[PDB]
Amino acid sequence: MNLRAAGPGWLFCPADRPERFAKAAAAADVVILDLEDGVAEAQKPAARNALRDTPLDPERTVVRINAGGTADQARDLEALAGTAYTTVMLPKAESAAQVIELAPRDVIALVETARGAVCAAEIAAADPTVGMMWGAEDLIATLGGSSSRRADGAYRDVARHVRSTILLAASAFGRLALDAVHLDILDVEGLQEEARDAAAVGFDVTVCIHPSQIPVVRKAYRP
Amino acid sequence: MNLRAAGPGWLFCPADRPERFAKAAAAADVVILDLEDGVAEAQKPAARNALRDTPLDPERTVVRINAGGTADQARDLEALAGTAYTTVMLPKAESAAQVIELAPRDVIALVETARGAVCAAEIAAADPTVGMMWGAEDLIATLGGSSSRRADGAYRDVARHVRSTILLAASAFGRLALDAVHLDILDVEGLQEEARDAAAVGFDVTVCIHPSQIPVVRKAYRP
Amino acid sequence: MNLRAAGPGWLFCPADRPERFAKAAAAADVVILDLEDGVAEAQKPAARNALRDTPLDPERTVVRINAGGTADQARDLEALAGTAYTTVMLPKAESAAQVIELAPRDVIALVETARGAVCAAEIAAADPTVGMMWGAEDLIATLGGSSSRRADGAYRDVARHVRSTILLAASAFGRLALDAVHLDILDVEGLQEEARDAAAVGFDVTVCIHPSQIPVVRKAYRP
Ligand SMILES: O=C([O-])CC(=O)C(=O)O
Ligand SMILES: O=C([O-])CC(=O)C(=O)O
Ligand SMILES: O=C([O-])CC(=O)C(=O)O
Ligand SMILES: [Mg+2]
Ligand SMILES: [Mg+2]
Ligand SMILES: [Mg+2]
Repeated sequence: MNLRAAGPGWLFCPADRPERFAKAAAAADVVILDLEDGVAEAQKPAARNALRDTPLDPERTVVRINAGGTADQARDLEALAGTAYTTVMLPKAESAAQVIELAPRDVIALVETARGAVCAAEIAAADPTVGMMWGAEDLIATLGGSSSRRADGAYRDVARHVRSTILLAASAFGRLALDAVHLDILDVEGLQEEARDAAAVGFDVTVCIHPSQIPVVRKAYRP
Repeated sequence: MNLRAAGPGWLFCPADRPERFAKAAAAADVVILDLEDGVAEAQKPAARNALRDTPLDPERTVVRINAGGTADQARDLEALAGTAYTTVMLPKAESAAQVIELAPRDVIALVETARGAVCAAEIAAADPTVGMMWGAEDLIATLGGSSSRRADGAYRDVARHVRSTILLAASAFGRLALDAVHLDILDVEGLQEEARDAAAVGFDVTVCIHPSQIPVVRKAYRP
Repeated sequence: MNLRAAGPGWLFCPADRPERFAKAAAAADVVILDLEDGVAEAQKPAARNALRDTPLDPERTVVRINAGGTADQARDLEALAGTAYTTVMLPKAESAAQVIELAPRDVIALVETARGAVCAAEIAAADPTVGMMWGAEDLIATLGGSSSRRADGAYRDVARHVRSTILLAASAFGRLALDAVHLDILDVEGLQEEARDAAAVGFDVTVCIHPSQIPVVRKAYRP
């Protein structure tokens, strides 16, 4: 695997919508096929079938599976066996052990809980790890909070603290660093500012949830 | 103990002023009877006697004892034996061991030194721990600094870093998270902003030093 | 050694320019003779000779050597043997072991990489350590970034996170804390603000790269 060779534009795409796969792969540098919150709890088995019969370039495609310890992740690995994918994205990554149990595939840990932020280095250190990502939304939620950004749009302090935390963790161990998804899709000004900053700080990628986000991300990382 | 069931409004009240106990308990969700810097070094033995003959609901009352390794903390535990209190707040909490030696009572660790911030997770992990709190004032002081806030009123960076640090530590281990006391009592605008933010970020409590602070705190955590 | 007794004004001075040594020592509280990036890769052997025949007060002088594991650091220690200097500054300090191998001399660790920030406490804990310093420029560079400050001049978040990280690390272990060099020499307003803040937060020193920077630093730490 050499996802570092790919551009900075990564895009999420629900695994239950195989019709969009082709467009997504063509629009992004890397496509993250989602089996998690991007697919209804009743559409998962469908998304798993589509993940099989509708193949995508394993060179530029990662599969986001479900959280460690769940039944859905178990079903995800079973469905992943019938594909040529080697890299998985683990949500709510909270320990090296959750990463290790995914060996021998490559794992991008998505830190989005307090325990994960606290064990960020341990997670980035694990052998299977090839990338570190963070998410503000589940972070604030699992914290018992209700807002990741303040009035002025800027992320709250805890989220900023974590962003810097996973950047250092990922870097300290030669892992790829992925910046958080800009949830307000129509807010391209905001995305541009975060992406520019992410480029300037060392992040290698900024994940997008909408194809319209890719060109702004690719431009912010231009130079 | 179930202090989580109590409201977000916690209030400090010097143990040498038993006359105010009743008013305090009635005004706050939880009352922190203080045996530390809230009582003159010569009024401590008095505060200890008042802690005995003037009982308060052990369900909504915690006792802040003195720092680990001191003679005063020793005298505090002895005086605490003659009461129905189970939860203590430990100032200058700098290690799991300082928490552990307070077993079998429940402990809320108050991180307010560099060593404590550095060992925040170790402290939150300890078995006796049921809550994590932070304080900017002793933090800057023990750091050799002289100001916790900058011109614009906002906390300096080191303090903000620590605030986020104890929030993640406390949360990662299912502990209660208490935000720092707003020292400028008449500045309700400032308190409102910090409390709102604390509510939004996951803090479960914002400690107050004055009864007039409680209603603003309770409102900020409204929704 | 008692560098804490010295003023807050520390100044870098290339070891290949022995003519300036005298002026530098007279202008600063402590002089950091540089054998690293402050001297051309071809002028190093010259700087090493000048470090020998042109002595400076070992009480107020530290020598910045080259990174652990390099040939240049090896040549630096050999040249350092013929001098009365006891304290060295280690760039790209990334572990306790890199510090330990410099025993028995005193070491000021300069954290300026992700691994170093991640192991900040381990480094500050090492026996040889007497000081902790940080640098934004190599930090962003080694991170794969390209800018340590944002449009408004303020340091980017990752750099601010690290600054606070080495302050707590150094303090938690009774080490001296040195704030980052203000690269824009003619920007005295900016330096004044950072130095004032550093004074207020607990930093004991603010390193300068130009003699004109010392008086502003000394004034910011006045009170
Ligand atoms: O589902 C999404 O689109 C994004 C998501 O879960 C996350 O960032 O954690
Ligand atoms: O004494 C007080 O009122 C508050 C205090 O010590 C602290 O926050 O650490
Ligand atoms: O060379 C200089 O002048 C400053 C430097 O390397 C650093 O701060 O790391
Ligand atoms: Mg998520
Ligand atoms: Mg205190
Ligand atoms: Mg450098």
